[PDB]
Amino acid sequence: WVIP
Amino acid sequence: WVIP
Amino acid sequence: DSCIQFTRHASDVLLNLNRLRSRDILTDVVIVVSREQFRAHKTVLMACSGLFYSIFTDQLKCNLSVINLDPEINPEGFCILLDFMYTSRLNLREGNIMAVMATAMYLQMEHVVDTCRKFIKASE
Amino acid sequence: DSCIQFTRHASDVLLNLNRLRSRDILTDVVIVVSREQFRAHKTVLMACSGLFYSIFTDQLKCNLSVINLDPEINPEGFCILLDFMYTSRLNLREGNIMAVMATAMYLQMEHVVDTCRKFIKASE
Ligand SMILES: O=C1Cc2cc(Nc3nc(Cl)ncc3F)ccc2N1
Ligand SMILES: O=C1Cc2cc(Nc3nc(Cl)ncc3F)ccc2N1
Ligand SMILES: [Cl-]
Ligand SMILES: [Cl-]
Repeated sequence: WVIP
Repeated sequence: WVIP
Repeated sequence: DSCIQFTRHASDVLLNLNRLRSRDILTDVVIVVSREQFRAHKTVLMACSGLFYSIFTDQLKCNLSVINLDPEINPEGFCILLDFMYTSRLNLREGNIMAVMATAMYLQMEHVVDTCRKFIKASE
Repeated sequence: DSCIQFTRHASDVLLNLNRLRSRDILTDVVIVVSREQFRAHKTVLMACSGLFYSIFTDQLKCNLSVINLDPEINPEGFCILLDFMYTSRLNLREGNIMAVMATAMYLQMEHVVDTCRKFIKASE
């Protein structure tokens, strides 16, 4: 999961 | 396009 | 094999499937979550959810155009997860995390259940 | 927005759509390319091809279960492109590049047409  |  | 691969292909496909959903093109099922209705593509739901995969591989249920979810399921939680299925982005907030996690457990979306568990653990 | 994003989601969705295709699950169209038949999902074809997008958004053609392509289309070229749609990988070889490029122009798959043009230019 990432900060888009 | 890339070499997978 | 000796194939070449287009890096952005899968993301571009998903973006186009979400554009079809937006425009109600070739949607073939309505998911009912108490008073709310959500239109979607059976194939996208099956590709994202262990529960929908089991439903639409069943010889009788594969033919249904309406699926009613358990009354305990929160429509906002379902909406957030449906948007995630079509976009890869999860709108996880302090005010919705418990409903989202409960919905993802029911829908059998293991990666979502994993990030919810981690965000909950961090707040404790 | 304040969303989080699961990097591998789009690739995992496409992998699952290809598994449904393999297992002939919820395929809803047969594409005929002379003597050969290919089963697929209309939504995946529309998401990848400008030609299929135009076909399945047409009020009459959207309801067809069989689509016949132009007799000049090569079945192997079509097969290679169908595999690309479901996997992001293109099996481009000296022996098939002209058929693949001609098929991608007909199907309106601009990124494939682009890589074929580049590989052809490099050989000249
Ligand atoms: O957490 C999850 C997400 C998820 C999706 C699927 N989907 C499919 N699985 C296979 Cl093997 N082939 C085709 C499919 F559409 C099954 C189980 C699960 N569990
Ligand atoms: O080279 C290409 C690939 C391609 C795909 C599509 N697909 C869709 N386009 C839109 Cl805007 N919304 C939903 C779709 F399924 C249209 C044109 C083109 N041309
Ligand atoms: Cl997931
Ligand atoms: Cl393309």
